[PDB]
Amino acid sequence: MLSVASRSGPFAPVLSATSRGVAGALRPLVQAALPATSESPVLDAKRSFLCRESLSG
Amino acid sequence: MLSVASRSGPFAPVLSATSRGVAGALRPLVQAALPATSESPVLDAKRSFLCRESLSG
Amino acid sequence: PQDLEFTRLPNGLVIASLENYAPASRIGLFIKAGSRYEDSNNLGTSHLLRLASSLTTKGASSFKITRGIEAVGGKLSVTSTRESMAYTVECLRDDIEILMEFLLNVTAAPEFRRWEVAALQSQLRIDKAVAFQNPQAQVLENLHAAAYRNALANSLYCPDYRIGKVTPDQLHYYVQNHFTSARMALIGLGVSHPVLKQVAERFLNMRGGLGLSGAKAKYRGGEIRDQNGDSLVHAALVAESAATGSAEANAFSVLQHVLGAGPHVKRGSNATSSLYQAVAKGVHQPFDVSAFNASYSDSGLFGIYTISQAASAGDVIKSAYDQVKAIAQGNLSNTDVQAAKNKLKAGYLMSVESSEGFLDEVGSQALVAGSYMQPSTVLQQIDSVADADVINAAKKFVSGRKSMAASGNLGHTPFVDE
Amino acid sequence: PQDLEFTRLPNGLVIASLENYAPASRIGLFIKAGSRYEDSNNLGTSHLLRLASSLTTKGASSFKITRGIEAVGGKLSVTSTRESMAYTVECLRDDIEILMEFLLNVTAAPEFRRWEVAALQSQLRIDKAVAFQNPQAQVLENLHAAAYRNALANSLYCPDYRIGKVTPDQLHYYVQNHFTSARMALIGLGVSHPVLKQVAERFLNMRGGLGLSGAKAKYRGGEIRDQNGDSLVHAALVAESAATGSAEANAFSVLQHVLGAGPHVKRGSNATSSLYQAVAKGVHQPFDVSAFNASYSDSGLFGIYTISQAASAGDVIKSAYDQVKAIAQGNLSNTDVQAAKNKLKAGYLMSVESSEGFLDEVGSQALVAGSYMQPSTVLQQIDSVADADVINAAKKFVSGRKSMAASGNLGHTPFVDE
Repeated sequence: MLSVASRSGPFAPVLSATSRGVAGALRPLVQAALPATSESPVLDAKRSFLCRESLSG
Repeated sequence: MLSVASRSGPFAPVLSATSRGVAGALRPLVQAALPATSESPVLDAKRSFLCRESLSG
Repeated sequence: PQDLEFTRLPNGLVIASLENYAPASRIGLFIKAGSRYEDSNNLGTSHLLRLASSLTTKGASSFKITRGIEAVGGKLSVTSTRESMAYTVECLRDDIEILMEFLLNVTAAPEFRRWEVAALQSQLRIDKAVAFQNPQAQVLENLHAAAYRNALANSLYCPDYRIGKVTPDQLHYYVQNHFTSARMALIGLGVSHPVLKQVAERFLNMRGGLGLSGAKAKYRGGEIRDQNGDSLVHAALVAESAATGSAEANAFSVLQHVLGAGPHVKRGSNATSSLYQAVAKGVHQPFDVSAFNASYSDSGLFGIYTISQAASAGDVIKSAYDQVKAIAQGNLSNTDVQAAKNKLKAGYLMSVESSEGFLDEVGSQALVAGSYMQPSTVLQQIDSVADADVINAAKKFVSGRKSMAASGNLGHTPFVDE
Repeated sequence: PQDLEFTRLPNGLVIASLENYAPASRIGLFIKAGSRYEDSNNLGTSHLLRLASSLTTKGASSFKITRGIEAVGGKLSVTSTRESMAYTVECLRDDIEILMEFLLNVTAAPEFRRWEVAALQSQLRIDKAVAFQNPQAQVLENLHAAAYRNALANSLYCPDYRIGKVTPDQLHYYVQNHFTSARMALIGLGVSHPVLKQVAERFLNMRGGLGLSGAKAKYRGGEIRDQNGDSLVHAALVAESAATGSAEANAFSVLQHVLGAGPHVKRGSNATSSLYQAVAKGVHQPFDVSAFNASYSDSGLFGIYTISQAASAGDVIKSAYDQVKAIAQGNLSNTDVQAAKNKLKAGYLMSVESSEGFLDEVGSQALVAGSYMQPSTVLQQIDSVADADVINAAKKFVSGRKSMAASGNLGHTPFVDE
C-alpha cells in the first residue's frame, strides 16, 4: 500500500540541482549519540549537512 | 609429512634481495593457454617474470 | 477541502491533483524504475541516470535548464529507491507552467551526448564516497546482497570496476524500456486538474505500454563480513517477512513498534522499548539497538540492527535475539500492543504534514495500488490487528532462515550459524 | 652418499646437513610462523616481516647487508606459506661462512627502527598489486576466508585498511612469540655437520621453548562472490578432507591424479584426465579444469577448480561435479588407479632433483614430523593405497558441506546451495 519510508528502514538517495545529496531516512538514528563518543570524522570530500533544506528564509 | 607444494595447490609468495617477487606454484596452470585467447594484460607496476631465475650464466 | 482528484488515462497513466491555496506549487513524476530492474551487464546505469537531470535535452540545452530554473528561484531534485524513481519540481504559484515544461524534457526526451556523459563519470566516485561516510549505508547494501540472489541485491550506487564504463547506449536503452506511461504517475499539489492533463498528453507519442518485466526476487540465506578500521561494530540480522499491501504486513509494522523503532524524547533512555531494556540489563557500555523493517512489492525483510563496541558485540546480538523469542512463545500484553498502535498511528499522520511528505505518499500509493485511500481508512486497518497476529509474526522470524551483514572489528562477532 | 645427518638439540632445534661435493652451498632456516598465527588486531604483520629482511640489525647495518652479500655474488630470499616461513642463503663454497653470519642477524636480532619501518609501508601496496595481476591469487584468498572462521582464513597479503598502520611494537612482539628454537629447523646442503652446530649455539640465549599456541581451525561452509570486469570466470568448490601425515591423506593424493592435476604434454588434449574428458563432451569452447588439493597440519581442503567463459560457467561446474559422483558410487578401474600412482610417484622424485626442491622437502619434514624419511619409504606408502580407499575419499567429498569462491561476470554462475 504505502511507501518504503512509512515502514521505516530501507534507504533512499537524492540528487539536487542547487542542493546537497542526502542518504537515507533513519540511517543517523539516535541515542547512539547520547551514549558517549560518537564522532563524525573530518572528510576529504566534505559536504554541508543542513544544506539549506531547513533555512529560515 | 610433506610440504604444501608436494600435494600441489596452496600457494606461496617470495621476496628476494636481488630478484623478483613470485606468487604460487600451480597458479598459472596450463591448457587454459592452448585454448584460445588467454592474454596477460599490460601492467602499471609491471615485473619481469623469468626474473633471472633461469639464466644460462 | 477538494481532497484529491484521481484519474486513469487510456494509456495507463495516473494523474492526481489537490488544489491548495498556498503560495507554492509542487509537481512530481513517479516512475517504476531503479536498481532492481538492471541485470549483471548494466550495473550502475540507474545511479548515473539519477545524476544526469541537468544534461542537454531536445527542447532545452544544459545552459537553459540551469539558468531558467534559477531565474525564478525554483528547484529540481531526483529521489530513488530500489523500486522507484521520482522527479520533483517546486516554485511559486505563478511560475509553475514554465518549470513543468522543463520537467517533461528531462524525462521524456533526453539526449545523452558523448562528451557530456564522459565528463559526468567522475561524479559517480564523488557521490558514492560522500554517501559511504555513514557506516549504515554500506552495511545496508551488503545486507541486500546477502539476502537475495537477484533483483533486490543490486546496490543503489555504482560498483567500483564499472565507474568510467557506463555508455550512452545503455542510458538510451534503460529509459526506452522502463520510462513508459503504464509505469508512471503525475502528482500535483498547487495546480488544477485540467492543467496537468494537457501537460500529460504531450508525452504519449512513444512509451505506450509496459516495457520490461523484472525478475522475481529469490531469497538467499547468505552472510557478508567486512573487516575494517571503524571504532564500532554495525550488525544486522533479518529474515523474510511479507510484501507490502497485505494483512501480514500490518502485523509486522505493529511488531516493530512493540520492540522499538527509534526514540521519542531527546536524550531519553527509551523506557517503552522492550529491545532496549533487555540489552541494557547485562551491557553497561555505549550501544544502540533497533527493529528493522523493509517492505517491497513481492518480498520483505524484518530483523534487528545493533551498534556496539568490538568486545561487546556478541553479548548485544544474543540478548536482543532472546527478547524476540519471548514474544514468539506468547509473552505479550495488550497494554503494550495498544501503546504500539498509538506510535504507528501518530507517526503516519505526522509524516504527511508537509508538502514533501504528502506528495511522496500519494505517489507510492499510485504506483503500488493504483488508487488513493484516505488516512481514516489507514487508521482502521491498524486497529484491526489482533494480538494473535503479532505473536504469529514473531514466530515467522524465529523459525525462518537468517541473513547477516556486519562491519568493523569482527573478532568477537558471531557467525550466522552460531 | 652421506645421505643426511639428523640431530635434535636439547633446546628443541633440528639440524640437518648433507655433504655434497658441489661448488655451491645452500643454508635454510625454517620457522613455524606465517599468517595463521596472527589475530584480528595484528593482521598483516607477517607480510611486512617477509619484506623486511634487509633492515638494520644489531650486528650489521642495512648498508652492509646489501653490499656484503652482493660483493661475493650471493642471494637472500624469504618464502612463506600459511603455516611456515623460510629464510634461504646461497653462494659459492668458500663464501658460506660470512653469509651464515648475515642470516643469523636477520632472524635472531633484528631492530625495527621507526623511520625504516615507516618507509617500507608503501612496499606492501606494490607487492600486493603485483601478485593480484594473477586472477588465481585473489580467488584462493577468498576461498580460505569462505572455508574457515579463523586461523587458516587469514590472507597472505596485508588488508587494504591496514597498510600504513603496522607498528614496530607489533613486529617485535611477533618475532618474540613465534621465532623460538623449538619451532625452528636449520638445513644445510654443502656444509659439514660440525660447522652448522656451533652456528646454532649462537642463537639460544633467548627463545628457549614454544612461544604461543595457535587456535585450532574451525570449518565454515561459506561463500564469497566477487563481480568485476575480468573476461573469464574463475571458480572453486571444496570440502574438508584430512590433515597431512595420515593414511587418508594418501588416498586424496591418489584421487587427485585420477581426476586430473595438470598437463604432461605441451599443448596436449589431456587424454588421461577423467575430469577434462567429461567437461569437454558437452562444452565446445575454451575452458580449463583441475582437481585442487591443500593439506595442512590439522585440516585440509579438496575440490575442483574451473576457468571458463561467463555464459558457460554453470555447465562446466555441473559436469565436473557429476564425474566425481560416478567415482563415489563405485565406478573405478584398477588400470586408472595404477596409472595415477605412477604420476604421483614420478612427480615426487622430480620435485627433489634440484637443490631448491630438496632443501624445501627436508625443511617441511623437520617441522611437521621431526624426522627424515627416505624417498623409498614414501614410494611404498603410495603403493599401499587400495581401491576401496579412493572410493571412500570421493564419498567424503560428495556428502560433505561445501565452500565456494568465484570471480568475474557472475550472471550465470550457480549458488552453492543450487
